[PDB]
Amino acid sequence: DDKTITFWHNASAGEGRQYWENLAKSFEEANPGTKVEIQAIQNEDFAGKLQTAMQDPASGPDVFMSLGGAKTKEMIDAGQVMDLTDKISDTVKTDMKTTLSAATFDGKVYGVPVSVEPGGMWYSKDLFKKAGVSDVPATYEELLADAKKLKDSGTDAIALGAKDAWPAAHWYYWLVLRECSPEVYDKSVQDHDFSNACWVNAGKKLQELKDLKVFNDGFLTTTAQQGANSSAGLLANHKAAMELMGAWEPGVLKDLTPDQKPMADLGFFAFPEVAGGEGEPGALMGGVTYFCVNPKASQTSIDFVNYMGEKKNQEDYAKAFSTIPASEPARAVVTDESLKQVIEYLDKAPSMQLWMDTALGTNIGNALNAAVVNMLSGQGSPEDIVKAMQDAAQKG
Ligand SMILES: OC[C@@H]1O[C@@H](O[C@H]2[C@H](O[C@@H]3CO[C@@H](O[C@@H]4CO[C@@H](O)[C@H](O)[C@H]4O)[C@H](O)[C@H]3O)OC[C@@H](O)[C@@H]2O)[C@H](O)[C@H]1O
Repeated sequence: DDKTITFWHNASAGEGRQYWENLAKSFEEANPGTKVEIQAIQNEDFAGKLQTAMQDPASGPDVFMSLGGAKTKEMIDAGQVMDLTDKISDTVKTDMKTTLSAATFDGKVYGVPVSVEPGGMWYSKDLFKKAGVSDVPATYEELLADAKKLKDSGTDAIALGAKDAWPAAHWYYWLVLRECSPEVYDKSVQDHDFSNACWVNAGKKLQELKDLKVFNDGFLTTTAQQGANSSAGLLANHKAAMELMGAWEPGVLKDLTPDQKPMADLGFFAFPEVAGGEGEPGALMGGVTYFCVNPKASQTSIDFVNYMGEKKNQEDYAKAFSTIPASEPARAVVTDESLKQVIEYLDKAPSMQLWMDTALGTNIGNALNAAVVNMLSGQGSPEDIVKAMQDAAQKG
């Protein structure tokens, strides 16, 4: 059946999970005969099942969340993603111009975005004040100093979902972005060249954080978003002072609070500048969530991804996920004070890089993320991290 489509997403939080249910039925009532069969998938399994299912597109999902960056390009090159350049709506083209560049490859659009989520530090304002930190750290040393004060204050300074690998790696990403010059960074991503001292230095700076032992005790067995004891859950329940995460954070937090309501004292501050770093000041790194269409899918799928781009639907998305919607007009409904900061910093930032692992691809990304965890477990060095990236890069 054409008008029956298979829809894959990663919304495991209650409110966002329900948004998709309500969106599907809304699309089903406006387009009688259509049927959207939804599959909710935990984020850490998403890349695995998508790549596994799409090696035979005939029996894969019709509409699915993209993996992003080079990971999207891997699927595009493999013939697993449909060109939507001449298929996206005038609404999507107009309202979502800036986020559309993240789904644009070789001058061709391969998805409809729904949110833009820059990275940064999310923290408890109350835990900070309870440690004598009345001002956000502007530099990396200040951040280390503040973590010391939090540790003395009895609380774990930094929640880290190291079992999922990438949340730990995010500290390495940001440090590389801050240490390496914009060109060294660009060419390193484009050419997979990690020979510059940038990459070791960033690993060394991160090793210093590790040696302070200011993480939550079970960080190696802690996931990012699963349960009250996840790194996000620790922040939500004030068991930890902060964590380094994408702007999906407030929506994840409001799912893990004891009342499942928005975290009352959530604040945001950009990743600190690094003294002696050649990185461009104020350089953003983040994500852009968009949805792709199976090359073997019907027009019904196309009508569905464009339906997401609708301003009303984008706003309900912003409310349900407590995030920044991809649609510019839809951003008018954002009320979370920490998010309105991020939107402000978004409009006046020079660049926004994608996540480092998603920008380097599956092979390099997974190698890098694992290597960081190895170094953090004491079973690795900053040099091993770079060695791991170079090793995986041989495959492509
Ligand atoms: O390739 C897909 C997937 O991404 C990899 O993790 C990423 C990471 O993905 C983000 C993580 O968290 C998600 O936030 C969700 C938002 O709304 C809630 O309903 C929900 O339950 C949360 O899971 C988010 O949407 C993803 O974009 O982002 C940064 C990367 O460094 C990292 O690779 C996983 O390995 C892979 O399975």
